[PDB]
Amino acid sequence: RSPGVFFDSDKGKTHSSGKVLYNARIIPYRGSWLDFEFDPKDNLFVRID
Amino acid sequence: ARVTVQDAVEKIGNRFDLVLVAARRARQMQVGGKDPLVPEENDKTTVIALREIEEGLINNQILDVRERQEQQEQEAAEL
Amino acid sequence: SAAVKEFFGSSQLSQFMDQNNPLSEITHKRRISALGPGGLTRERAGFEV
Amino acid sequence: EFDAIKIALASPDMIRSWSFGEVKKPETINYRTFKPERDGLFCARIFGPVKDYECLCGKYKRLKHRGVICEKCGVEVTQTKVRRERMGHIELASPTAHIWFLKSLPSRIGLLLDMPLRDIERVLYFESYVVIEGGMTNLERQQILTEEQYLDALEEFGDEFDAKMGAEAIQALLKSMDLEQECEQLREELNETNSETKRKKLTKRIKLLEAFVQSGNKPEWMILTVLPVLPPDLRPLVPLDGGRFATSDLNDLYRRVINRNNRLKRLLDLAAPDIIVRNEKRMLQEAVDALLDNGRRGRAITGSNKRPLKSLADMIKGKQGRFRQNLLGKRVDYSGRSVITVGPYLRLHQCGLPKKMALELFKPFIYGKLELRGLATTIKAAKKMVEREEAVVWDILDEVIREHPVLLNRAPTLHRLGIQAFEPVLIEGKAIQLHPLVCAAYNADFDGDQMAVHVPLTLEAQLEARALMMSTNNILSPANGEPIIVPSQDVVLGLYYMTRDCVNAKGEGMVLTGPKEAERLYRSGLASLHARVKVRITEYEKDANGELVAKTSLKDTTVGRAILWMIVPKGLPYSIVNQALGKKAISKMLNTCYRILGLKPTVIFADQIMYTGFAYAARSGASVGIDDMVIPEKKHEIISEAEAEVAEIQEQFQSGLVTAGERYNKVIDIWAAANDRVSKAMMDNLQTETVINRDGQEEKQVSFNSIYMMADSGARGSAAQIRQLAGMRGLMAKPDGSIIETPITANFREGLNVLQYFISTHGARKGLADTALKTANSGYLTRRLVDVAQDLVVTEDDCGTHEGIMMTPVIEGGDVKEPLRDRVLGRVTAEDVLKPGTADILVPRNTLLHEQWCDLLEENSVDAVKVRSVVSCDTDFGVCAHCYGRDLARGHIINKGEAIGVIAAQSIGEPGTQLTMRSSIQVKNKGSIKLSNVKSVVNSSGKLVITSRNTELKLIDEFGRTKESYKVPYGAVLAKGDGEQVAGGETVANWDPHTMPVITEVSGFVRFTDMIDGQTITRQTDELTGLSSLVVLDSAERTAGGKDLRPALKIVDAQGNDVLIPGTDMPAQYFLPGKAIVQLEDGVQISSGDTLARIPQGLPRVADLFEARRPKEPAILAEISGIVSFGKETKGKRRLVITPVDGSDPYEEMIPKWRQLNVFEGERVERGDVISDGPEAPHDILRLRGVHAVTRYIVNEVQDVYRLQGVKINDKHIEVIVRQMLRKATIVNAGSSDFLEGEQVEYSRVKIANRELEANGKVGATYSRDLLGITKASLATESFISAASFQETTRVLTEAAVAGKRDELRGLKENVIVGRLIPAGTGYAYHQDRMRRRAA
Amino acid sequence: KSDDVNGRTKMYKNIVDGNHQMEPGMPESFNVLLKEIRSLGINIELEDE
DNA sequence: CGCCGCGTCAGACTCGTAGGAATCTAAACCCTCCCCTTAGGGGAGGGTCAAGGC
DNA sequence: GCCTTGACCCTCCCCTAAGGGGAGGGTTTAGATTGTGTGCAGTCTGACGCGGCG
Ligand SMILES: [Mg+2]
Ligand SMILES: [Zn+2]
Ligand SMILES: [Zn+2]
Repeated sequence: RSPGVFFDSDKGKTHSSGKVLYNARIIPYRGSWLDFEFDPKDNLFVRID
Repeated sequence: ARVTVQDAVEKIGNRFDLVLVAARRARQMQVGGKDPLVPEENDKTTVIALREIEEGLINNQILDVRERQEQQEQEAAEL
Repeated sequence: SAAVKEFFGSSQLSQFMDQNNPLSEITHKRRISALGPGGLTRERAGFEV
Repeated sequence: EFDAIKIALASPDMIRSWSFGEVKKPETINYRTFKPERDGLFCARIFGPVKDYECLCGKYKRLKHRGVICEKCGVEVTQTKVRRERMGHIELASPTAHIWFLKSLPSRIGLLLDMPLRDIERVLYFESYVVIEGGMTNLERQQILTEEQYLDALEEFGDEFDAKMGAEAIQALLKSMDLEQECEQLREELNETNSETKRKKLTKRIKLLEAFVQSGNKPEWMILTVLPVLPPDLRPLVPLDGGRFATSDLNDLYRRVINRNNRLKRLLDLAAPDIIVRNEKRMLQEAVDALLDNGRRGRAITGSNKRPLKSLADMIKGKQGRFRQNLLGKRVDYSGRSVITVGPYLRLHQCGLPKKMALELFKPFIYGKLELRGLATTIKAAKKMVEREEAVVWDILDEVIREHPVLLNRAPTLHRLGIQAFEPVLIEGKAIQLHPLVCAAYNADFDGDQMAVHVPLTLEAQLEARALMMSTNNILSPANGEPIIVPSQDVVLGLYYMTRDCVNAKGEGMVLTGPKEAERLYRSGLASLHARVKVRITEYEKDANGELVAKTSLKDTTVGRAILWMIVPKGLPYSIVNQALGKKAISKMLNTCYRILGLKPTVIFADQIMYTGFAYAARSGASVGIDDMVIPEKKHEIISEAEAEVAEIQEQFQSGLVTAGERYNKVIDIWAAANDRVSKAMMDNLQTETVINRDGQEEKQVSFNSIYMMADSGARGSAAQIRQLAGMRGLMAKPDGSIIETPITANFREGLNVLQYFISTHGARKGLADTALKTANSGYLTRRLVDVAQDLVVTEDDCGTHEGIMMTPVIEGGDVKEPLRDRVLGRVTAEDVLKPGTADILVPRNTLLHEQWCDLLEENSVDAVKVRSVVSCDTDFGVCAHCYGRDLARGHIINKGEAIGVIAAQSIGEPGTQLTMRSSIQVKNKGSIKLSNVKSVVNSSGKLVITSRNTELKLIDEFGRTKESYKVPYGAVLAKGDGEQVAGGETVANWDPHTMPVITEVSGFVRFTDMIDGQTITRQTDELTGLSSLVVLDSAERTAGGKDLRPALKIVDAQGNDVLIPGTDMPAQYFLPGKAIVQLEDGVQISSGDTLARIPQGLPRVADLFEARRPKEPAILAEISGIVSFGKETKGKRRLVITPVDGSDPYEEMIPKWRQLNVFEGERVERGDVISDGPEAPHDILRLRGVHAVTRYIVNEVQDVYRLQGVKINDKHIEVIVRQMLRKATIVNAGSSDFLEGEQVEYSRVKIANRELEANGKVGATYSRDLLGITKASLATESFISAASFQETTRVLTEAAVAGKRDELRGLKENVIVGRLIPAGTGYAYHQDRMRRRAA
Repeated sequence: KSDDVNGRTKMYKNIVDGNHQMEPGMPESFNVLLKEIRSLGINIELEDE
């Protein structure tokens, strides 16, 4: 996988309601990963490594 | 020789009991001094035992009465 | 010396050269692998990769 | 030797009694002279001498001095083998918790103390104090203190109380607790409780404390104070070839434990500051944890690779643990392996074995026969003869292999025909020669496959190879009674080419004296194999007796059919060959020979069929060329016409007549239609295009095209593949699964271009990745099935039960998927089968339904036969031979001692690699009609209105059997009077798919009740309807009032009188749910049947069905029968109250109303009918409908997956697994029994207990049978050895240790683990006389 | 054939003497298993009655 | 007390040959104990060779 | 032929005088120094136990 920021989702594979939950992932060449994501209640969550 | 064992399974009505009777008789012939009750046509003792079972000459009851006869005979034949 | 020795002799991507015929050799040299250090694992690689 | 295995907790004294000394140093061996160091982990004084019969110092060096312990070195002079048996111990300087009884969930220390694992872990890590005893103090027992709370209460309340940290604190708590007093306190607390969560909490803790009381275990033994040390030869430190040493990770872990323990002892001697001692105690704890289970608590300790060290728990668990790698399967001696080739000359019972392989595999046999025949004076002379390979050792080898079978095995051994026994024929190659007819059993092709050879050594093994495993015993499948040693490829092509007929073939129309004349004419070149001819054929038939009576007649046959008749055994009819013989006809011919004549004619017949088919496929010269792929001459214009259609649809999309969705679907449809047109044109130009002259006149006959002959004979190839060769390849799918809208208009005879080839690889790789990734899933499912069913064996001959399942043909919609004959063949009846002419016994009660009884059932009109099943067998710990029925591999009733569970699991799991890992009624045929579960009224327009949701339509023939079965939604209006003839295509039922109508109770006039207008209604006018409608909307749409209060549409007479029901005085009103559209006003009359309101609406599947997984949102079923009412709404959980008439009334559920309900407040329900809709959960089916309903559901839902792929499995095998899933029962009322309530016991145990309790007049327990998946059912067995060897070895060994379990070795796995005869098969007699010479 | 250490040499000698009979004992890996479960704190034992 | 999202745990193919992993790191004192050095000496323990004596 | 008898003979182990050589073990060492240090991960899916809200 190339380094950079990648925007993805899970397509209804969570929360049993078919709601698509999006996420962003900053992947460096060397360093820590930085993930943002949406919960089923549309709050933005950061997650490091 | 022996291709299909089906004719011996009809006499000894089980395939699982057939193996036990035939192995008992085959061990009698192999390491005991027992001679086959059928003409040994270059067969091994397993196949000879199967050929005796398929002719009605050997089953569990015949083997039992034979060993009881030999046991009472040799326990009685000493002073 | 140990770092480069470990890479060149012990990496998953440092592979015993396939030397059956000329085609084996140039197929081995033109090979891409998703596996390796920093890549995928063949056990958890899904259907879509 | 022994009869059980017991497991328990080890006390410190038990651990010190195993040991032969204390390990005091981490020294392994001296670095200079590699003798073991004293008091170390390798120590000859503790663990035994390193040389056999020799001390370490060398002072006592021979067996003359045995058993004497040297006074210089301390080593006992004995065998060095004792270093595999002698354990040691480490006396731990601090008590250390065992990590299994702490951290394997649920925690035994936590459950026994009733402390959270969070508090126990805080005390263990010296972060918190715990009060062992409160004393004259306000502190309660087990109260956790932080350090400041401790220093407060210590100076404040003196040393009256006692509080500690560490595992010494946990040990003092486990020692200070009284188990019997706490059992009584918890039991009287259960008799004070109604909350079922707390009741489950309490029954868990109570049975833990009771297991501790009944066992000899003490709680405080879950804290280690002595540590056993494994014998050093099981953790060896051995010199490698280059002088380097190889060691186990256990030596690293043991050395760390010793080092931290010795440093702890040192620190306690120095009286170190307590921050240093607490750190050393934490380090000793984590070292002991890493030794026992590395990676449970914290990060795994890695040594010198950054690879985690293999702990003691990793030695025994997993695919590479002791159980699965060394005990459940092994590497064996007298075993070889080679590439297999074909021998087409072989007989069915023999293989070809290389002489070089046989000379090694049979080597002690050759040594024995060389010494016996005097050709060698010594076994070493014989060894040198076999090394030199003298000419006489080949004669010795030819006589040692003579009647000696060998087992041939191809991996994967998916079923038992993956091991078969053969008599070896010594060949000169290096490749094993396999008989062709057995390859389908092995799933073997000759493109590089290898097979393993195993030599049976003992006379019993030789006779089992000959009598059970020989390939001439294996001609029928055990999964289904079909032949598995069956012709294929070349044989069926040769037999098909031989039995076909040409129109004007050479020698047509002569009259032959018999089949020998036909062979003479064919071989001398005077007649063609296909010349239709007249042959005098004499065929024999079996009369009422076993006699074989002949009839001779002139048959109209071909020359090749007469030639083929010469190898057919005598009891078979000539019609068996007077046709072109494809794969199906040859398989049925072999099955017919088997059922009529038996096994000995059938194996000879199969060999003759193979030889003849090979010979005449050779004679045919049947090649494949490029001119055989005949492309239809009109394919180009079919493609041009579909291109014109797709162009006009594209122009319609440009002109806005269609949106992209219907545009794409139209393109897909006109390309699928054009593909079907090309396929039909190709097959029509391929299948008959032999035009041939009969006396000058042209005539069409079936084609002798080679591609067509291979496809039509069933030799190789389908019509779907001829389509890709000569038609077009058609539409391809994206990796998404969505169809690419431009198909491959090419075939493989033409080329594909680059783009067509790329989009074909899209799906080629998807299929190959499925094949590569689904073998693991199918192997895992088969392993779970074997391990749930391994202990099931036919143990009894008849249990005398009268229960059974009612077998009917499988009819889904208007197709008969499974007839009665193959659902009921080989099964024992459970009741007397009667004719439609009543009370006359057609088939008596205990009949095994062989083929003649099935033909008798077929010539009568029998549509349902009640048969005996294994789920309804009354036999404890096994199955009777009558509830099982036939052994499908033999054809007779199953024998006692057959491991039917392994057969069932292999029969289900073998086809798993053929599965994939990733409105109105139109009656088809004529017949009477009958409907079931109908709520029916008469409409105003001469109708039948079925206002029910459980009704189903069934179409009966003049025979009397149901041929089609549909079922119709609520309020489906019938276009038919029910009970008389219909026609084909005749519509019987019409309804609305997208909306749900409300159908009235009786005729009358509209009246309103509780529908306060403006608050329950939006009166909206549809501009082109003329009369406005009234909507009852959502609850958040309107204010307080009618939002939850229900509009009730009453029906009364015009004089105001409420109309009363016929038979009951129930008030006739209709309560309607929200989201309803009503078109009615008050005053207009409505008869019964007017619709007032409209409320608008592979392999993983089999694995989910056997694991009994509840689906994502299931159907909702009615627990008790009664009338529907509603309680607290407006929470999100709609509260349904089913009200019985004669029972305890209130029963509520919490149905979340975001799923549409399918019940009304006025209509009753039966227990278990669908209230809401969705995939049914099998636990609900079992609870509400029963055991027979859940087995019917599971066999139908599994055979739907298997029949869809054309896989034929008997449902004996699914019923075996279902029976093994219904093995537990939860006690609902104990009575005068030894069980609690809500306790899950074995069903056989509670059944035997009730047998004894109702034998002594007392009342037995009442239970509810549980359904467990194949993993939870195989982990809940009464045998801890089989459960620990299956999976979750830590949980199983932990619960078995704290419960003090005992394993009596009654199943197959436990006798395999321990190296015994299995209790099945030829070891069944041995176990029977082992148990009757123990019970006597 | 695999693990019974005393029984496999007896079996070899029995084959060489023309006596195709086995005297099977306990597999050695079951004894390894018993010693490895006892090296945990667990008293696993054969009930020799 | 009951239910919902979150933390956690446990499972997931057998043949030939290659085939591991590769970093990092006191010195000056003292002691006892064991073996070593000639050119053989001495003894214990165990065998061997011709004599005969019956 | 069975049995002693006196003389020989073998290897093996320990000893020599004045330390040499080395292995393997202890002990202190006084400018001042005061919180480690790595990754790695594209598994999914059940299933169980629990804080936390209602
Ligand atoms: Mg192959
Ligand atoms: Zn010694
Ligand atoms: Zn039964």
